[PDB]
Amino acid sequence: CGYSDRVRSITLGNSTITTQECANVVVGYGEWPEYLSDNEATAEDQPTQPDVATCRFYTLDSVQWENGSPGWWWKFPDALRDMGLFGQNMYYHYLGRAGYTIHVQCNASKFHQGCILVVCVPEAEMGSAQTSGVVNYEHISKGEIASRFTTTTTAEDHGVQAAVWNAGMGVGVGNLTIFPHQWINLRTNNSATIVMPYVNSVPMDNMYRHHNFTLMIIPFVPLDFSAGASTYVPITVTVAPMCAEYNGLRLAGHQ
Amino acid sequence: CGYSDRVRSITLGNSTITTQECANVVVGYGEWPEYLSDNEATAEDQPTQPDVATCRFYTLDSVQWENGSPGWWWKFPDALRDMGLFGQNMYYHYLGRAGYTIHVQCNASKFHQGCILVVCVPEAE
Amino acid sequence: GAQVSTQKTGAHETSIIHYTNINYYKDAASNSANRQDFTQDPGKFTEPMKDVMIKTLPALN
Amino acid sequence: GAQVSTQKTGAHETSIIHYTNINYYKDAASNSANRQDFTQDPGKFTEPMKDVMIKTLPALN
Amino acid sequence: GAQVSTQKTGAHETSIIHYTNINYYKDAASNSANRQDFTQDPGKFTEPMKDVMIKTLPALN
Amino acid sequence: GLPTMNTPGSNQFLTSDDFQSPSAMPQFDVTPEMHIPGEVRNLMEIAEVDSVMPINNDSAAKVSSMEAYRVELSTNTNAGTQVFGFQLNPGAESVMNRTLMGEILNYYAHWSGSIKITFVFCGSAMTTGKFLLSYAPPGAGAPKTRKDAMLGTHVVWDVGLQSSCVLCIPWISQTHYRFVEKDPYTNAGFVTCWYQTSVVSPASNQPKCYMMCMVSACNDFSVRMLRDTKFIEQTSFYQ
Amino acid sequence: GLPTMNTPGSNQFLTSDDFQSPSAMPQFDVTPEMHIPGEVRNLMEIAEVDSVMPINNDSAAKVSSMEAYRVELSTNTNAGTQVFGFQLNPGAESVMNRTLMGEILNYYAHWSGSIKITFVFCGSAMTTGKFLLSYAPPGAGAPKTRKDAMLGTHVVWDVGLQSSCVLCIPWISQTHYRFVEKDPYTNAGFVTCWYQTSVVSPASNQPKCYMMCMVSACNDFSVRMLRDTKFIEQTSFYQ
Amino acid sequence: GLPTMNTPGSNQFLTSDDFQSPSAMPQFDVTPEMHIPGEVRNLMEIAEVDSVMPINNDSA
Amino acid sequence: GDVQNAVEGAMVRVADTVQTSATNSERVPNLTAVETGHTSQAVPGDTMQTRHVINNHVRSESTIENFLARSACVFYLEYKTGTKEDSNSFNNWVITTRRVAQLRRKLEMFTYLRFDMEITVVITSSQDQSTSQNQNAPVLTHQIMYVPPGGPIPVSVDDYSWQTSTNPSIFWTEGNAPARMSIPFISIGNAYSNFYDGWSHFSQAGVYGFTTLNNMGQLFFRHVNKPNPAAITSVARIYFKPKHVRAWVPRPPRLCPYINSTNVNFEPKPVTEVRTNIITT
Amino acid sequence: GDVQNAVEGAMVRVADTVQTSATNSERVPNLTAVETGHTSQAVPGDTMQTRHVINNHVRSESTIENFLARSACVFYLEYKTGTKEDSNSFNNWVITTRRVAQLRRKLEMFTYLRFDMEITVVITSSQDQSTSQNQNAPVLTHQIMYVPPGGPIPVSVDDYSWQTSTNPSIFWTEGNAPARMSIPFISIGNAYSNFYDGWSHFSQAGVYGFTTLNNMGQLFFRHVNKPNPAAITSVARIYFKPKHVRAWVPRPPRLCPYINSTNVNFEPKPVTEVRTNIITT
Ligand SMILES: CCCCCCCCCCCCCCCC(=O)O
Ligand SMILES: CCCCCCCCCCCCCCCC(=O)O
Repeated sequence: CGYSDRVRSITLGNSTITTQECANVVVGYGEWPEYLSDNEATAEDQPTQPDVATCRFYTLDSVQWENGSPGWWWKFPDALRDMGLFGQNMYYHYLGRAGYTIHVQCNASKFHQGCILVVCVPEAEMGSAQTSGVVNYEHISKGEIASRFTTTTTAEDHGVQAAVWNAGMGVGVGNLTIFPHQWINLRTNNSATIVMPYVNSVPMDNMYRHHNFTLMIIPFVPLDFSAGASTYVPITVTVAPMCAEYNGLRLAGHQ
Repeated sequence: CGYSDRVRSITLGNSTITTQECANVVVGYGEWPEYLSDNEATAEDQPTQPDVATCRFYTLDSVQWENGSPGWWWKFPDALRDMGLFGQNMYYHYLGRAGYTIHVQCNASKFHQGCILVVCVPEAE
Repeated sequence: GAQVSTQKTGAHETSIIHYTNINYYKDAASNSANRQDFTQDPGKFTEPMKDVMIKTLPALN
Repeated sequence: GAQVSTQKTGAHETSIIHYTNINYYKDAASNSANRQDFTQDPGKFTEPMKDVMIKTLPALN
Repeated sequence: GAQVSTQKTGAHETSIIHYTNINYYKDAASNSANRQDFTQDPGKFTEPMKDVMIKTLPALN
Repeated sequence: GLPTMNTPGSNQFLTSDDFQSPSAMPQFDVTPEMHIPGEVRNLMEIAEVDSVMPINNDSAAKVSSMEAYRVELSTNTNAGTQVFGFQLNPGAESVMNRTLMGEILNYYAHWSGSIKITFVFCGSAMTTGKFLLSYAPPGAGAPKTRKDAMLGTHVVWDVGLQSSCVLCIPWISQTHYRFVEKDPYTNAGFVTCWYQTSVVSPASNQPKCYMMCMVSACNDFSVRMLRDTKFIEQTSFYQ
Repeated sequence: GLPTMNTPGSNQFLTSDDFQSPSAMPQFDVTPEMHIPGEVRNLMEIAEVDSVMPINNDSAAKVSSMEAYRVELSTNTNAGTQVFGFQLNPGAESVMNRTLMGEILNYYAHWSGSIKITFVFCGSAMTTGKFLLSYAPPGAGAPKTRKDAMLGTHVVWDVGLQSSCVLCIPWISQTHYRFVEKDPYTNAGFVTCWYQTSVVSPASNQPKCYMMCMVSACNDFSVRMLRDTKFIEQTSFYQ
Repeated sequence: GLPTMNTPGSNQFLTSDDFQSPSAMPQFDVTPEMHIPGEVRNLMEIAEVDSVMPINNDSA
Repeated sequence: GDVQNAVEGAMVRVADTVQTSATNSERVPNLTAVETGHTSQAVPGDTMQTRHVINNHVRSESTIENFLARSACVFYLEYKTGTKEDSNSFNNWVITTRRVAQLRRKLEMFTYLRFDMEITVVITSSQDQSTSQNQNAPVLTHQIMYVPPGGPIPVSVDDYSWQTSTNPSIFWTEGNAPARMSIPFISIGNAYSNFYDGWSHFSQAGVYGFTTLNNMGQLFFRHVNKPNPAAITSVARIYFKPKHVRAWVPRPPRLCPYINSTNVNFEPKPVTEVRTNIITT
Repeated sequence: GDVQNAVEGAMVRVADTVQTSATNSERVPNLTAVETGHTSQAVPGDTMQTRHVINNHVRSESTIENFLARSACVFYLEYKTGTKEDSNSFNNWVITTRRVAQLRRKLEMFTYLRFDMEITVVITSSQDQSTSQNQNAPVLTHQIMYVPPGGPIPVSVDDYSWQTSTNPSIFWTEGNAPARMSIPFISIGNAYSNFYDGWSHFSQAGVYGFTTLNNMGQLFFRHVNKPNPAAITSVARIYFKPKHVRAWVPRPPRLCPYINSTNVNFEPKPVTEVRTNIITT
């Protein structure tokens, strides 16, 4: 052969990401996403399937990894609400269903060290900083801008409890690995690819109310390097919807 | 294939050494060690063979390589006289026979240089 | 229409004892707990890979 | 003289469990409620017509 | 699936009466005590010898 | 008619019983099943997944932070220096107590099986080193020198392109099951880690780096005697 | 003899049980059956029949009279004017609350199926008009203009010789069953009616006329979880 | 349903009885048997072994 | 096969250990790359010389069924024997499973859970002190009535509601074996959801969390008897047993204590207990 | 065959006596050498002329099963009806079989013993004297909870522990047939060990004796009812019956009285009772 297993090319729609350092690709729970069958249909109206127009790699915002930084999370599908025709279809349709290819990108030279956990947590319900309080929307998501974790227990009013070590939901962070995960350990690979299929208890759902899963990026070993060897290393999260289909068409709105 | 010839795993007894950089393995004079035959026996009494209990990797002391240092030697089987049940069997028995896997370990980064000869001299008077 | 099935029993030095069960109700909900079924499949969690990994070969090559 | 019949059970991903019933009394009145029988016929109420009406054709023509 | 077996009864002047047992539980532990089994073998205790000793011959000869 | 007598054990509610009982809604129509990816059907499937151990655990300060998980290695350390040590006894030893395997274990009083600790080196990509991973069976106390450790079951991990080497700790026990609870009668020996050579680095690079340790249950493992956990309690009903 | 033990659930009367029990008159001779036209054997047969909705419902005055049933249309009304609107949620929405379908529904906690609203124009025989019948799915509030309504599922009824056009409202729901009781989690969207053109009349004829709206359950419909109604009560035994 | 009456001897615990009774741990996994030399299965096997008599017995 | 057919079983046993010998091969079975998200499949025979062992151990108390199917106490409720003027003569409980700590923690290990349930209820009575506390009273019957969502609600101990023309009720006299019912599956979804991350309103507002989905009606409890010349207090302890369970998507166990039963709020706790040093015997 | 299959049996009978006649042979069947450690196999026909006799006697009450399988009292425990302020409102018992003299002596005749067990428990209540001892009270339910090794322990009559989410419990109302459970085999060894000669610590120290191996959890007992206006004392008598027994290595019966239940300590007693003379009619 002439193949290496460190090079991979994922082409989806009119968008191709290449990577020359990676370690395999994790297919969430062994199952590849696919369209709803006629044995699991509930809706009677004919679905639209926009295929190529709504499946393609949407590059979301990229935050800078620093030595002191504690971690970041984004909530899907909520994050994609301003991304092109995905956003539009989601805005004009009551019900939506789709899987997603999450591809986290980062890189560094040989004289850097540091290791990030990349994990897709389905159904992450989160606490509240004030334990008599109740969290509200704006502290759960900022859309496509990353929500930061904190390493200080105290937080504002309607703050979400986000002390790193309890993952913001009252479970020891070290056990998060039970959900589909990879690690970008700088020295080996430099990207993660998790193909997350649709997991929900009901066949399709409303894209605004429900948040299917949260992408958490937590640095377990801090970024470090010796003096004068670059100081800016961003982390870019690129995500592509797969097999997106929508039922129930009506006027645009939230309420 | 998926094999590389730079990775090697030697498992013997309850002891495994792995190495991810090596160049082959020299089998002394082309012959692999094995038990004494019944054509070359002289002793009449039944031998004991402790197998797994006395075959396994004994890590001896490690010296530091420095710029000025001139070299080191160890004498076998004499060196192994305090190593576990090998030592004990050797202490309670008049006659012994055994072959040996010698594995010298060292490492450095890319910005070091230096080259050591590793040689097993039989009968060095 | 009775059903016959084998009871849990340990190993023995170098067997089968049956019991009888009959359902008396019209709804499957009323049936006894299904405590015998030991099937499992770690696969989905322990190796959620796309490309098969052979144990003896290096993981990345 | 026992009677065997199938219990109500839902659908499954792409079965039959029986139960046994025996009557112990001499009067049919004493028997259990007949809860299984799902037959129906809307016809008598929904279309009490003399002339058949075809859905696709105009009602009056 | 019933099991039939013979009851303990004494001797008679110059027989067999059966009883029926059915298990109702899924664990062998729940079964009735095994009170019928009269097998024995004194051998291990009464003669733990290496060389066989014949009764009629002298013990040491 | 048919006669018939009661026996001891009539009219008593037993928690672990299993009997048929009448339905409360006759002929209810259950909602049809669908798929749903990812189905457990046996807790051992969970136990076989790798959790990360918080070995570093010396003081409250680091225990309420991410520090807990990263074991500090340093360059220019003499060979035969102990990196860490703790006695193996999952579900009663603090190190593995609250990991995935540990949490599952604490619902049972008996365990059996083999454990596999995967050591991953998360240092620099230009740094090198070799470590001796030792597991000493019990009955002689923990090793105190590299030589003592060497006599026990050990793997020498040479760090390289493959980041992680797994120490498979085999089951060697008199009995078929040990207690989950700490007991003097059954102990599981001592797992220790030692510098086989030293960590060497090039010119401009950080001197200190970190390793991390994963723990999971091997493919032969089992648990018996189901019981309540001690890690949760209340003093009144939640509201 | 035969022994035998009781289990939990002995000597307790359960309302929904089903057991055999001795007769009170042995060998009673039941009166022989005859025919009797019209036999229901399933409540859905009733639910499929068309009841008339009281849409007009603005004040007590008209609600205690025949006025309630007739929706007033008028000539010379600008196109794109809303005739009426209400959110769909049978058995908790006042409009369909006490109709045949509604009454049946209020004995159940879960419904599923498709509803069909038959609009009949009871105007003059010389008057004409076209109406847009819209059904908007939920998740964006009720439409506020003809344009908003147009984007939803709609039928344009042209009145003519055939008096009535039926708006079949299809089942589009996440779940297989909705609650009969009002709940924020499940909503069924908004049904609105609009003038597509206008009502035009000839010379000597009345300007104002009326339409009436029938409602019934389609051929796929079902109900689960039987429960008491809230539309009847007493404070003592009747005499 | 099926009717059925009690007889004298209902709801009384007899020491030497023998009935089935529910388990307290469903599907417990018993530890597998091994050998173990020397197995009695009947007390007479013990009685057949020679003990030594203390015939001399005249005083404390 | 079917998990409501309980006489159909299956059998499997724990894997054996095959004997191995010393090697000096070019294959590494204990080197792997954690980064992949792949758990190593090393077995003892790969790094030791092992003997041949046969295992007859069987995983059998770690099946989901066997694990969850034991009757847990979910709540107890108290009510006196009174009149219509009392407001403690009857009582009610909104059905939820989040009140107790123990059972809650068990359930929350799975995201989606589908099961049938056996509900058993132990009602215990006690004499209240009074001047006339040596008054004679005969046996007391108790009525447990299930009211499904959106049904009539009792406003007193005695009103029309208690007629129960289509509401399931149990009348249980004291000195009998505890009352027991089986309930089928009852969701409007395809599984019970122990976690819901989402809002009740499409405008991203209202109620956050699991509360939004749960809705299961209520149990109303009363005494059937007319009052005696002194009050008797009764306390009903409700037991739930999940049978025929199927579970999807495992989650990490809870670490922090619960605070509320309507949300997942917590205050951060230490990861694990401190130990003396990094080297410990 | 299998000792858990109780319908499978076997049959054997006691040996017959065959007729013999006078001899003047050269064979001695009644001379033997005790030194050998061999028990003589002499039968009556070897030293008398016997007639032919047929025996139909059968050893059938000296089978191990029949011998051990009768329900023995192992312990009784006492507890009053109280509040949380009382420290006698509940009670507990650490499971052991060494408390009673009779059953202990029976078991100790075999070194290793393997069996399943039927546990029956008879709870009896009595009215305590008080000023208000003619107070009325309804029937009392009792709860027996088994706590396996290393589980939560009650600190009061009322705390979370009693929820019993995976601990086996029996709720038993008075005036019913005694509560009964069957327990499988439960050791971590291959048989229960009635004697252990050895130490808990490898340095030849700590605990000497059987104590080291025994560890079986505890039974916690309480009243479920709220207190009445006077205390009621209850005493639970625990009965054990070993069924499906298999026994290995017979030992001499005990001679000296027991003193402790954690060790085999004794003080020496006379071998057998004195008699008047070496010749006695
Ligand atoms: C007297 C009749 C009583 C009928 C009682 C009906 C009780 C319904 C029980 C619903 C149990 C729901 C379990 C939810 C589990 C969860 O998601 O946490
Ligand atoms: C309410 C549930 C009660 C469950 C009780 C479990 C009791 C375990 C009994 C263990 C008996 C051990 C016999 C040991 C015999 C011996 O070696 O002396």
